[PDB]
Amino acid sequence: GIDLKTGIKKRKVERKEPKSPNPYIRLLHNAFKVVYENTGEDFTKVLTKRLCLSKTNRPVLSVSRLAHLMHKREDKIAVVASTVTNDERLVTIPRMTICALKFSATARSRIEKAGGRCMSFDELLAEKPTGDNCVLLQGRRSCRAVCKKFGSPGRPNSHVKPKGEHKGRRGARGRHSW
Amino acid sequence: PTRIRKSRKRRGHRQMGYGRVGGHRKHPSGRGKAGGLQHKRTSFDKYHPGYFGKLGMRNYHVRRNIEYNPTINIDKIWSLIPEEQRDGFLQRKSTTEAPVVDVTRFGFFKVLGRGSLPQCPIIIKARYFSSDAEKKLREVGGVPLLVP
Amino acid sequence: SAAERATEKEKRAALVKDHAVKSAQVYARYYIDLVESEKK
Amino acid sequence: AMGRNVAFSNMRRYKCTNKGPNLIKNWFNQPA
Amino acid sequence: NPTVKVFGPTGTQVAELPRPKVFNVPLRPDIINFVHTQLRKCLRTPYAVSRYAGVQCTAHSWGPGRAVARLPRKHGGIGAYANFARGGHMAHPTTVIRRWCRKVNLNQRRYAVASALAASANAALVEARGHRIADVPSIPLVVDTDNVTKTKDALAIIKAVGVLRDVERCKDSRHIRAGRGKMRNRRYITRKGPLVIYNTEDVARGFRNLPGVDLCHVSSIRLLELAPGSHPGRLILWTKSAFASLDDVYAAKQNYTLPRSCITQTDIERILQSDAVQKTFVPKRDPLVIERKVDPFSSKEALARLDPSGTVMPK
Amino acid sequence: AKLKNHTSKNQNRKDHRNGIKKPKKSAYTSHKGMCPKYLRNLRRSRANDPRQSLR
Amino acid sequence: LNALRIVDHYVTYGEPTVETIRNLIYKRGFAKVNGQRIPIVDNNLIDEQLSKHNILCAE
RNA sequence: CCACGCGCCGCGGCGAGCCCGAGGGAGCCCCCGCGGCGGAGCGAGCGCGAGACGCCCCGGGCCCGCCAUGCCCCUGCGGGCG
Repeated sequence: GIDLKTGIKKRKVERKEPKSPNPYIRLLHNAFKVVYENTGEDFTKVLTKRLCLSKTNRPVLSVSRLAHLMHKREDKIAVVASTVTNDERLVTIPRMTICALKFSATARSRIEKAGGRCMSFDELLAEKPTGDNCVLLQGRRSCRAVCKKFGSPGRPNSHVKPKGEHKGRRGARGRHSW
Repeated sequence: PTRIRKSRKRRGHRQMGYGRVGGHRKHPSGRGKAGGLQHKRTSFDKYHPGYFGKLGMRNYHVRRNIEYNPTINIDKIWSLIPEEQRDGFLQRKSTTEAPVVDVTRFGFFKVLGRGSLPQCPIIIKARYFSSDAEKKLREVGGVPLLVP
Repeated sequence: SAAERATEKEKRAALVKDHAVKSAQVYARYYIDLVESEKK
Repeated sequence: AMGRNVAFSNMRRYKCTNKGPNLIKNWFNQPA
Repeated sequence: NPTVKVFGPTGTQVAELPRPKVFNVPLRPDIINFVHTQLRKCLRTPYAVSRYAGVQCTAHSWGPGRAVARLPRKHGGIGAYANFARGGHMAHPTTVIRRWCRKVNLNQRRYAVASALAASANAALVEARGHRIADVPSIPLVVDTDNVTKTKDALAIIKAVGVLRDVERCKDSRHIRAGRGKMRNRRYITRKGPLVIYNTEDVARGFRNLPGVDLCHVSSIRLLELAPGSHPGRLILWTKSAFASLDDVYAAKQNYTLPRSCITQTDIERILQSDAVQKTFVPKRDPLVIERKVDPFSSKEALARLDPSGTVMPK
Repeated sequence: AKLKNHTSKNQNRKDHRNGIKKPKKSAYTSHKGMCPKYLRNLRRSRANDPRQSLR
Repeated sequence: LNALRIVDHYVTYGEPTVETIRNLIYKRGFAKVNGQRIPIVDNNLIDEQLSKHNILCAE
């Protein structure tokens, strides 16, 4: 008969092991979990969690943003959590070393021509377990269009968008319409 | 699949997860989106503003092809050129043999400006040019020529 | 690396055990003081 | 998402199921 | 890459074929399952009940107050038009309007065909898939046969190259099947065994009859065949021409680049065995002793653990 | 049929289950409703010199 | 004390003599270290977590 | 239960892309295979059309349209700059 309810606020659900059936991805979290357990280095801790995220949560960090992100220090390796796909908007891309779970075929070519090395995550574990000279970056998770139409369009304090064509004057023209 | 579903687990649980006080009865409150301005006004308004009401001028039969206006941002104009020519056109610079991109044949009609063209002379050939676009293009050195 | 037990563990346990003895006696002297300190 | 944010459905109601001039078609005859 | 070894009908010919690259593609069991279950379901014949089944009879409900349960009834009063009634329509009738086929996008289907072939090259995977490969000398077994039209001359190649055990057990089973299957036109289950791939070298006439052997062209390698029962790991025998043309067939897809090789579990474990990351590991705090609680007053020792000076008080 | 009307009994428990949630910092100092002149002064001043969000 | 008066009906309270303080902390004393309820059977446990507040031993 | 419309969510492939469409192929599970969907919005329309930051997230600041308006001016109730 313990009233423990007042002290707590209920358990919180969080991924522990990536649910992806891809064997290669489970193997890497297991490795970053062995490394994290032995040494509590935070880079290793975020790495473990970023692999664990959902395929929607992990976003595309295209090379052009990557270059802008690393323009001051291209020497630093950048461990992007998800798929890097090159954007041809930036005609010339600088030398960069990026460790990513996946690289697009076009992307590989652009950083290879740029003299940069797209090293795989397994290579990262071999060289830098600690994340020395490594910055862990991720794309805008809010990039998704589904994130934009999330909410309660209608109520004035939303500033989001109704889903559909609508074609309706009622409610559309100002807070005084409707 | 048939074996893995919420429904199979609920067998053996009476009304099957639809409640006892009010069960799953046929079409409980309406068939269709009924109650637009009466019983279901609060749901329609809280989420779908603008369900009811005429607004725009009516074109009885629109000509879809005429309405089509693909528009290419003045950043992606350059990446239309492939890399066996992309490196050369940029490194050479030079007005005499300057690259000429015909966006008409690449599949767009009007150019817009949303970035920075790399600084190389270029003759764009398209159906129309956007004010922002031409202002940046002329400054980079490029000229916007209208295509037939 | 596994000398952690030799390093300040038997020694720290000894430090605490010995100083507990000295603390154990003075503390008792204060408790005895209350029976007469308030009484006088 | 029963209600809350849902789109308005663009589905015309199924027509002539029980009787009707065989509205439905199936593409099982395409391998042959 | 090490050239594979071509074995002649009796003994290896002096032929070495460079490993086609399809073999190094990662073995993903997950994708090779998803593509298979969908691909086999794709090939199904629709089953349903009659649309006019049960509704043919005529019943107007007897209705309440006549003491009959309320159900549509015939002239006498017999149960009709209900799932609980005998002869009634199954309330939810089965349907011929079902998604019999589950489509897969072309990249994914090609992915799996490669993944199975590369698992097949692993010898261990085939043994697990229940094939007696201990006899076969080198997998992938490229056996060079110019042409075989006689079953006996085909048996000859298979027996000499250590496939005899696999073929024998395929005939040995052939048991009658279990359950309603016998009456449904599938009376005998012959355990599946090796698969022979040919490129213009006719092996069709000689190898077709033998049980457990299936013959495919290199151009088309059907997943259902590459993995029997949605499990990757077939015993594969290759005519020389077919194995040579593997990397040639794999360049016919206009844009299919092979999927990038991943790393095996042992190699990632070797990376953690490597002193690089062993150096990064540092010992943490020693675990806190927990123990159980005993009354200090009862035992001199526990009183000593709690207070050394206090224990010596009795003298 | 005669029925119940309105009673707040139990409404308090429902609300205080995990309630009393602070309104959030983004609306603690939001620019909605502020003097129109104050807003133009703040934006024009910030742009010049140190907060040159400009180019 | 003001809080106690608000909820007095449930509780019970008094000044604790040194021997009550001793027997409770020696016979039923438990520790909240690391969020567990490790029993305090020996002097070392108090020192590991309470040395930084000068509580070297259970005495 | 099955179908198809929808809204999320978890995977798998790929990435400014992606797409076993109908079909065609001596092929059947294999090869080739468009419209489509995105990539740019806003405005009733004439139409006009986003750069400036930022690990992410939140704001802030800006830019695009629809509005008003002040100036300047070209090819001009047209363009520019606020």
